[PDB]
Amino acid sequence: SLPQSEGDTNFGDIGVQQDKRRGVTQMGNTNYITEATIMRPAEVGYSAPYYSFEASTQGPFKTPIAAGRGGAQTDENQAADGNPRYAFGRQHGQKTTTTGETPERFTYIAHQDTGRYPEGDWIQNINFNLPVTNDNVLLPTDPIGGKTGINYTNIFNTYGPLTALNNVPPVYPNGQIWDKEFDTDLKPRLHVNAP
Amino acid sequence: GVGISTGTFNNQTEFKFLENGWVYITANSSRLVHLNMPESENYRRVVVNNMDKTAVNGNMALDDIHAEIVTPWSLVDANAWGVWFNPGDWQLIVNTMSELHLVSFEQEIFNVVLKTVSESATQPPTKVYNNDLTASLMVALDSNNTMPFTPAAMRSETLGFYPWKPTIPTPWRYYFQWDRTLIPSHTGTSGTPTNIYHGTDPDDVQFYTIENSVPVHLLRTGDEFATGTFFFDCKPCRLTHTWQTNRALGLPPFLNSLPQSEGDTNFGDIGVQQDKRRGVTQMGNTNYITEATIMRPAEVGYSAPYYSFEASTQGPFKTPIAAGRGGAQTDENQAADGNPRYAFGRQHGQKTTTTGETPERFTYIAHQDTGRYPEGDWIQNINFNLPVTNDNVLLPTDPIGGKTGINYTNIFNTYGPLTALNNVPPVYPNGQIWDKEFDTDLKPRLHVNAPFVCQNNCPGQLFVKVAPNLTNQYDPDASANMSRIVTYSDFWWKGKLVFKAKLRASHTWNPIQQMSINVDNQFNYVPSNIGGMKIVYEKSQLAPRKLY
Amino acid sequence: GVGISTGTFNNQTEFKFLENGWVYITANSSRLVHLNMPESENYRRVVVNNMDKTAVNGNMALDDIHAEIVTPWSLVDANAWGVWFNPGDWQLIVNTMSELHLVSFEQEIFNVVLKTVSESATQPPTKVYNNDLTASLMVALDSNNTMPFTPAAMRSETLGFYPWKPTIPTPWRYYFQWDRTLIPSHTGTSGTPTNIYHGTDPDDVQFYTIENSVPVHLLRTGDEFATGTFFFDCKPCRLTHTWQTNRALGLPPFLNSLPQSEGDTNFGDIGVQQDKRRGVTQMGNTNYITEATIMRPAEVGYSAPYYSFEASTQGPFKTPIAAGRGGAQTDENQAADGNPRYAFGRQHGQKTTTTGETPERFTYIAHQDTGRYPEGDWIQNINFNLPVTNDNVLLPTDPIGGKTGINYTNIFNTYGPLTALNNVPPVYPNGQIWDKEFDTDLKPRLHVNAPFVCQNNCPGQLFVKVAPNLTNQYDPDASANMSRIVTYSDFWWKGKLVFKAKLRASHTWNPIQQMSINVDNQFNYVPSNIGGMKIVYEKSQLAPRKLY
Amino acid sequence: AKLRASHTWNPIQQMSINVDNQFNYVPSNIGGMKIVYEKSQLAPRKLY
Amino acid sequence: EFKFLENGWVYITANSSRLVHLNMPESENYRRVVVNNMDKTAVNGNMAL
Amino acid sequence: SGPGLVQPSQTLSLTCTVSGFSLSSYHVHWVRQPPGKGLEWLGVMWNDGDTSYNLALNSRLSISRDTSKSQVFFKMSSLQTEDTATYYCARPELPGLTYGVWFPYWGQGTLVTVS
Amino acid sequence: SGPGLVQPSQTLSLTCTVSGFSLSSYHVHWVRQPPGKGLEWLGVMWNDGDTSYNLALNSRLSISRDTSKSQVFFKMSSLQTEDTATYYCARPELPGLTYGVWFPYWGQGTLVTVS
Amino acid sequence: LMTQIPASMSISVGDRVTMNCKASQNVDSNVDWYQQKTGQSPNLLIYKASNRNTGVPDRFTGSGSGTDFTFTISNMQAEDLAVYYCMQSTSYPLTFGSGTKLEIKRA
Repeated sequence: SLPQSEGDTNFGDIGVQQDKRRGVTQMGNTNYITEATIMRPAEVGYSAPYYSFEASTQGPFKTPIAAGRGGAQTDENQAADGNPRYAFGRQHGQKTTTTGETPERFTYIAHQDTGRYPEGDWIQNINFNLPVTNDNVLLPTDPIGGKTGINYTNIFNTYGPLTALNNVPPVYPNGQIWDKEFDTDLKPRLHVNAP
Repeated sequence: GVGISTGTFNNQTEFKFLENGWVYITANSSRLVHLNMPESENYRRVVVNNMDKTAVNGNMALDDIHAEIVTPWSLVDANAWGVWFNPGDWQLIVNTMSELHLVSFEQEIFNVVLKTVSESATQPPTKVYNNDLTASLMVALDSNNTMPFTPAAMRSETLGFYPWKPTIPTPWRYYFQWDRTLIPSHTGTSGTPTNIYHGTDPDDVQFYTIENSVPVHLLRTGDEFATGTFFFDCKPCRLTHTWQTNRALGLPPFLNSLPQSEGDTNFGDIGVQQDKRRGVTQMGNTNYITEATIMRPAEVGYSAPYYSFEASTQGPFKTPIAAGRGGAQTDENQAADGNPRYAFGRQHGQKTTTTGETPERFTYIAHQDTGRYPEGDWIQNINFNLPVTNDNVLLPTDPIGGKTGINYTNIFNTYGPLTALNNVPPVYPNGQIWDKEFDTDLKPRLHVNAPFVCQNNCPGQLFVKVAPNLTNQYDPDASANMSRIVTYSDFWWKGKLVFKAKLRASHTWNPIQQMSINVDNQFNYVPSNIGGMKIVYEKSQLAPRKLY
Repeated sequence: GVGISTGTFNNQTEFKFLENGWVYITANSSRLVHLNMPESENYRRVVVNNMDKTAVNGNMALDDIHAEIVTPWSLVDANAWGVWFNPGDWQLIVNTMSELHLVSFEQEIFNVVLKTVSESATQPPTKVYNNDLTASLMVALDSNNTMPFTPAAMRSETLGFYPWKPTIPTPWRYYFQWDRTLIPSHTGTSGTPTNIYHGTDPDDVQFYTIENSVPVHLLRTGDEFATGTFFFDCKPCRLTHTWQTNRALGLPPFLNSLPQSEGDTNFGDIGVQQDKRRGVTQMGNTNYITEATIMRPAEVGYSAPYYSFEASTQGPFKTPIAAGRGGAQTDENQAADGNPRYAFGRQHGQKTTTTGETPERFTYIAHQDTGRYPEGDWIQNINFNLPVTNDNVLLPTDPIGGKTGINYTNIFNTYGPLTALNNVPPVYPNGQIWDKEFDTDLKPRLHVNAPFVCQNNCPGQLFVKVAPNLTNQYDPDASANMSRIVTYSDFWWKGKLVFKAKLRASHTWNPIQQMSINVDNQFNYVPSNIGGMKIVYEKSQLAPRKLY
Repeated sequence: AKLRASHTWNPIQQMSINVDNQFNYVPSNIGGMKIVYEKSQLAPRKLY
Repeated sequence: EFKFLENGWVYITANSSRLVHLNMPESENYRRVVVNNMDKTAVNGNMAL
Repeated sequence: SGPGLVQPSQTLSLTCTVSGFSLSSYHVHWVRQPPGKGLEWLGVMWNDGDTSYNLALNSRLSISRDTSKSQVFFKMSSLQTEDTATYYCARPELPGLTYGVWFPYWGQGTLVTVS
Repeated sequence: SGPGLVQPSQTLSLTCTVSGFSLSSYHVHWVRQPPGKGLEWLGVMWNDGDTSYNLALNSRLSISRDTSKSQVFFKMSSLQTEDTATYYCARPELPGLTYGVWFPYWGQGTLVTVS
Repeated sequence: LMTQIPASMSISVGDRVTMNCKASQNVDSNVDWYQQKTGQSPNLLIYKASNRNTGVPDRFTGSGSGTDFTFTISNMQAEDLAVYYCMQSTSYPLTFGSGTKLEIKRA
């Protein structure tokens, strides 16, 4: 059914019920085929654990992220899901008359939209009893071991079969041109530095 | 001109043979098409919304909101396996053949007809039909692919099977760009979840409109239209599933004592103790080398977080899975660890006499055995004090943050170094043939949809619409209502596809499962006295093979 | 014959490239045309009059009286920029290109159809439609141009934009020769203004009638008609406006002291007094050489008398202006110093769902900065006694003959020795493409209409009319009413146009304004859920350049 | 590099001067300079 | 300078240059140094400052 | 808007500066009588909108200068008055669909526009 | 701005909507004490400006959304307060040079920002 | 749609009252109430029932769901008076109700 009047609060209708729809799906029991649940050729981007420092010869260091924050408008600070943020000074900005000194900082977002937005992610059992009861599923509001800042989202990863993303966009004019390639044999698929 | 017809009508399966195992499977098909005149006219952008359901607490996603651009045009398209193949023909392919290669595809349209309806009023009314020569039909087909892309079956509105029954294409549509964010909720949630829409980023807009891109041959009817053949580029697909799991990778340990009597409860002995065994291992302290703990060349499959919806521009959506549920017999529902489950109707099953309507559903399992079975997985400390005490390890029965449904298994992943799996097995006849390949540079290693992928570019589609008519009235570039003569037009359609395959060969002592009739389905293949039909699903990957 | 259709349907934009900056922009388009049968028959001369309005005192011209010859024929014509281009395509032309050249033009008409209406009486009535083969269509096209000329948009009744929506041509007409004289008037005028008509000078009469001149291919329908390509002859047009005004022509004076602190109210100093400066000048007595007074290589633009109607055969008419209002920010209304302002409707804006009707209007400014701003202009005696006393000079506040609205500025002109200006910038998509060039020998240096002008001869138009029919009755050469069969006929139309352009190149340190989407117009480009469309105007001359 | 080509009905965002940054590009009377950052990946395209 | 070719391939050829001033290095021999700041990792908290 | 008759031009402008959340797009011009009514809540132009009676169209750029327009003429013979135009300006709708809804605050009391 | 010490970030925003004449560029954020002072009257950025004590920089787009920024940090140990930010906003200067000068009206009385 | 009745209420300061509403299409709880707070006006108090905030809690209280709503006033002073409004929020379009008219009893 196609809507009618011009000007909008005007909302078309899927026209069938949720039960009788016809199509491919992947899910535990489908009398439901949604705009959300449905088979997609593959994913986009990857949900990565953020602010997790693995230990090594140097011990603490940050585990980088290859995606942009596109789709997440509520998380900024500086580069929340990561948005590499350059800090330079006296030589390419912070206008060339500056008394004393002080760094210069701007958060460079991505212009690419791939949503990694962690809020609004959770998991269900395989039964799909809807509406779902609080005891059968998860929320970002639920602790781990009794903590708060952690949700579950700080420990998660996917990446594996279906993922893909676009090479990091060049930045300017604080960015980098070319980069030498690693010596080992497995050759990481990209760099979060150079184009 | 009208006094001829140039076409022919073919549904056939012919096996042409070559030297040394290479056999061309050449299948053809055809259908009859009826096409209503699109009632709308201008291109149309619509936003759909249903919120009381995301409004009420809970309901992670029972729906979302999308925005689309509905053209008047309509899409006749291939890319099902029920359009050309027969469950009669399907047999000789899967029993004798261990591999496939794709080659070439082409289409043409011939012997179009256009009709007309004049609706009387004072009459009963009766519908008059007078064949109209000078009316016209539009055909728009691109081999550049520039105009945006879909295949179709994410639903299976695709052409009907059988070649005696007509079928209709479907109106053509594509996604637009909006933004949405949705916060969680559940039954016990209090306050408001804050569900909001979010306009449109003006930075990025695609109105793609084919009349701005691709030519259009126009046809009154004696005439025909034929697209030349555009080849494929692909890698093969194996028809042979791999049964060996991480147990069968290796050389099994040597029995030091062989059992005796026939009939079984008869169990051999590893013959040494657990302490003195000799072999390679990876583990914290081994006085123990088991059938379980031991070094394996690499893993099989990957444990993936299941039912976890990551948020993005569209917010909630499901994160797919590339494996099968093989090895897990206790979890079904529909596709527990995931087993893509088709729901279609009225056109390829739910036998063709069905009063009213209602969908049709069957869970398609995998026939491949790679165990992802989540139950029976846990972790230990590095000390290995056995038997282990409850405080030093984990179970699937242990909550997270005090929950229940979650075990730990809903947050886990591996995939990384050693993993591998087999390309998704084709399904039939609701599945898909080929799929276009992503535009970005990292090229995901497969798809949980199609068996085959064009690494360069796939052939395009075929778009068609009735040509408009006016009687007398008009306003120039007006979105007011211009009158119209209700018409419709039918055109035959033909199709051709070329395959290449290799005969398998025995080297075993055993026979192998095949498809065949029995009494389980006695008649799922033979029509019903009213004309009933089904074409029940059939699982083909039938052939076990060695792995490592 | 009928069993074929020879045409194709194209709206595309393809960029073919060459070596060293020369790029052919090749655009094509097409439309669907519906054409009522002209209800009149004979050629017809009419004189229109409205006088109570020129009768009442005042009303310089709220209208005049004209006399025209209305043919039954009708004109399908090109020569808009909305017939072929898209505000999607329009972008890549204006951002990358500093110049244009015109090349070639051609048309053809294919796959005509003719229909018929038989109106019942005792029935509801219902309109029957039976496609008629043997009826006919007339096509009359001249490359000689002998028959008289118009372009069309002095109104923009021209073909509708978009290529999914039909469009109609317009009945064709031209001016005749009469004489009229009209005396002034105003509110306070007493007596009678003496407004009179004045017959026709028999010395000069043109009845031009194409059937007396140009051939006519006739068409029943399988057949096509194609005009060969007639080239252009032109000079290029710059897409780059010139910002420098009479201030920037020269080398600026040398500062003797440079300011210090950052942030500004910081003003350098010319460093010398006004008396001792050294340089060339033109002035009556200079102990003064200013930034203002100094010799400049020549002027820019011309101060023209504005709103002055000179009288002629038609008496009152407006005297056009070749410049823009750039530099004048306080005078708008609509086009104060003149800024040609298009008024169209229902066909290229005023979004296509509009109840009833009402025109659409936007003032199109110039993006070129040449200041003609009349305020702030006055004159001095040759003595230069400063500060000057009110009795020795003029102001815009001083009357003429005791009036007010007039300043002195309504009577002035310069233009003569040193003036120059830039060719009128093209506008879009309500503007015009090419324009025929005047017949007399002095060839005005430009037009305030079209960017481009054929210096020899421009290609002609395409005239079309339904072919008449009679049932049974008639009188030979009778202006009585002969009966007729109400019919109409549709024909597709295609068009092709060839361009040549050069890529610009940076040499500056700065970026440059481009067109682009934002949120100002967020959606002026995307349809409305009823099918709404606008195509808002867009100002293209975007590129600043050096001048002298 | 390769020139892109339109095939859409819409224009596309470009970089350009405005009044947001009116002068982030023009020096300051003491000789000031900045070269503010600029985000370039500007062009939307189809994906799948 | 933008030099052009046939069929969409365009060479963007950019050049630049700078003026360089270079102090004489005050040290001489190659030098190995270890840097340490610990009161900050010493105090509780401060994962990595 | 007016004054006064029958359909003259413009004279609706407020408020500068900081006119609200720029969400693409927003209100509120107050709207209306106040006992009514009214006004089914502006979109953004080509095509997003719009208000409930024809020739009520609204347009403006949410970037700076943050402003409004027209507004508008429209049909004034009903002697109705909203002469300001002050903001905060809650959620419009279009965006909205909480469901809806709600409207915190307003500003700048009575401005009355003549018939 | 603040609150409160020693140099935290942001919290100066008003006024939306219709924040004044967009001349490139304008004021007035009120400015200042009121007994002083102050503030030598913003330009437009690369390089046009500016204010009388370093790190007082101001920036904003006069298109819609019509807004302001930062402002700013800056050096607050002098316990000074201007907490609004309301407009009309006469002639800035830079434009100006009538000579100068004059300042009609203002809006939105006392907002006070802590030390 | 929405209407607002009773009317003609003259009360002592601080006393309670019931104000109610009735509507056709099922509105979930979208029900809202606008209360001067004379100046700058109307200056809504409680969001869709129930949020006591704006500008400080427990001045009035709303409650109820569905096609009806009951509006309630706990603390009555000279800081609130005269007449008030209700809305429904559903689809296109918005609509307003009309009027209550409660002024402090003076006699």
